[PDB]
Amino acid sequence: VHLTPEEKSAVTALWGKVNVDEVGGEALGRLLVVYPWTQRFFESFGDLSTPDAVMGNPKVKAHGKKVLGAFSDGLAHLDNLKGTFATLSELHCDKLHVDPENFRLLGNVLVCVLAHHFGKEFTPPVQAAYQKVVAGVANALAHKYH
Amino acid sequence: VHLTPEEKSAVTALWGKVNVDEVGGEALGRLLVVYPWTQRFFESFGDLSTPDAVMGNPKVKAHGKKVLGAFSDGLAHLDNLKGTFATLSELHCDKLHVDPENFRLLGNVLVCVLAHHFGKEFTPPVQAAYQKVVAGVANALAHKYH
Amino acid sequence: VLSPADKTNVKAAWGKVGAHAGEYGAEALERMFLSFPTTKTYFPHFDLSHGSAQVKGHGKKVADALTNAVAHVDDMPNALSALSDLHAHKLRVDPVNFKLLSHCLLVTLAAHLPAEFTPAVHASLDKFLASVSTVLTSKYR
Amino acid sequence: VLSPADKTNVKAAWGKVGAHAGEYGAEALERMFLSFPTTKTYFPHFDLSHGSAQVKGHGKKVADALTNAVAHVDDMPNALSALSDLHAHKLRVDPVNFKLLSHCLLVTLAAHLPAEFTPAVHASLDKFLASVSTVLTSKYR
Ligand code: HEM
Ligand code: HEM
Ligand code: HEM
Ligand code: HEM
Repeated sequence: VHLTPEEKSAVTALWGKVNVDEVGGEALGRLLVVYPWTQRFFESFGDLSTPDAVMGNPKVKAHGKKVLGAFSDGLAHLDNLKGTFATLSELHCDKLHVDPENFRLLGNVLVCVLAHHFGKEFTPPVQAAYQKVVAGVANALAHKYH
Repeated sequence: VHLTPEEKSAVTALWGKVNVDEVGGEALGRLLVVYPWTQRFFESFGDLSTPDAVMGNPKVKAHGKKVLGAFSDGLAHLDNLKGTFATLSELHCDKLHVDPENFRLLGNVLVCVLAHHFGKEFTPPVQAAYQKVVAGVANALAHKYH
Repeated sequence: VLSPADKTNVKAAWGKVGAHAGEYGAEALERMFLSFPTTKTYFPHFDLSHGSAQVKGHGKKVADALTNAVAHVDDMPNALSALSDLHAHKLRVDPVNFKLLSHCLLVTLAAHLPAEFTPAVHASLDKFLASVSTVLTSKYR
Repeated sequence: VLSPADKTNVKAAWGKVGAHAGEYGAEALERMFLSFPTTKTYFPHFDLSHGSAQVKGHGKKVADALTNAVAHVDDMPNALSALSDLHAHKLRVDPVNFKLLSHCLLVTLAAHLPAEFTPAVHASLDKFLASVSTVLTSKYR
């Protein structure tokens, strides 16, 4: 994850704007709605049976917020994504046994969510930069499998 | 790529037996036959139109042999798969732009080929060890994309 | 496989896209090429810069096929079978690249229709884009 | 989509597998579980050790469904549709795991039939295993 001054300019300018209150619950909800086998990991959480149930679940919007944290984290330490994510990688790999592919899918729904939210400002060059980052994180989370 | 003494015992015992003359051309041929979009990278090579053409191509059996080299290489340096594969990763990533997924697929056809060749000796514990390695290499080749 | 709901949703979202589907396709291609540089290798002849005329041109054609699929969603194999031979048979298109483009298509649609890009509809559009992709690679599989 | 050649090949390879398909299934499951530990999470109730009786038991059932598919290869959606609801609808099976098991099935078949595991047949078996997998996850897609 190397990022040019301009990519970094495109990522951090955008991310400051981001409603860290809601977007994190949008991403997670949409992940559980669009790719339903992931609900297997949140059967607790609760009423997940219809798209409306999922999006109005206190517990979905609360956790998604935790998840965006780890994401603002990585933005900080792009030079060192692995050390940053090492305890989470242990968690998702060894304790949960989440297939790494779903790290990708979350990355991509998060990018849809930033597209939905920012519209025209989420230009192709700004999407390209975010996919690099998203791939960076997914790769970091996955490390404990390697 | 960490490997236990027993996994390592299972990988190196097997690999000594391996007909490095032929297996490398079996893997590559089968990759081009089973997943035909990969032929796009070897349209030179020649008559690739039928499974028989592909398997009797001097150029397929010659290159596959190069490829098994890199593989015996990695077996040497499991502690350091990235440094070992760094110039090849540049090659396959930046020059060729091969999708990393096909690094996986090759890894897996190579494991089929070792199954075909060794039969009963390629027990589940020995396959498990080889998938670790195969994933190690694929991950190494892919690094220049990260 | 697509439910009766997903059909309604795809037609709803499509109609809304309207006479802009050409432009949307060009944009989704542009996103792909920038975000996933590996896809570029298949287009050695195009000029892939921003305002490229071959990218606009190709974006309409992509858009026109997806509209045929939608209008024929209950018979996509017949509708699209010619294009499957093209993609899965002549150009030898790595199937991973159908994922990347479906992704960029969704991003483009989310960038354009904030009212209609709801979760249920994002789910339907994913499914419909996965459907089309299963048919375009079927000669493979 | 499967050609007339692939059908012949699958039936050829299958017949050869014979009354050992039960055992082959148990072995392909055992390979999966060892090689891909992440798949284990779906079987919290089984004892996954080597000679497990629930693994043999389950290996026959996997083998029996694949035999139904083969005998009904021109109508796999109907044949398998019940099992699609099971897998794609109740147990919520991550679709990536269909790949891993198809892979282990091929390895098991290569380990057992060195005469009939030729390239053309490996190609057909891949396709047939990709076919079955598209139907088992279709509720998803
Ligand atoms: C793309 C990367 C993702 C990130 C950044 C990430 C981040 C996190 C964070 C912040 C936590 C909280 C850990 C803590 O409380 O200290 C967590 C927990 C969790 N994640 Fe993820 N995660 C990711 C993807 C996923 C996926 C794809 C799944 C599964 C479908 C998943 C399943 C879980 C579950 C079940 C927990 C709860 C663990 C517990 O409470 O014991 N995560 N993740
Ligand atoms: C799983 C890992 C793989 C390994 C170990 C590997 C190894 C190698 C090696 C040893 C070479 C020769 C480099 C040299 O001459 O110094 C090479 C070249 C090549 N590989 Fe791979 N490779 C891998 C996968 C693939 C895949 C999946 C494709 C594409 C479908 C591919 C396409 C090429 C091509 C076209 C060349 C020729 C480059 C040239 O001559 O200019 N390789 N690879
Ligand atoms: C959503 C699925 C896709 C649809 C709807 C689609 C549709 C089309 C159509 C409508 C054409 C023109 C057909 C003709 O005039 O004969 C075309 C050509 C082609 N497509 Fe696609 N395509 C898709 C995905 C892809 C992807 C994933 C790639 C690979 C990165 C690809 C590479 C090409 C190539 C190389 C050609 C010929 C372009 C040229 O050389 O002028 N397509 N596509
Ligand atoms: C080649 C595709 C597969 C076929 C042929 C298949 C077929 C079957 C069959 C025949 C049953 C028993 C059905 C019944 O008695 O109602 C079963 C159950 C099940 N399968 Fe599969 N399956 C496949 C792949 C998978 C994979 C990839 C996983 C996930 C790792 C999976 C997880 C399970 C689970 C959890 C159940 C219930 C087991 C239990 O709790 O007792 N299956 N499968």
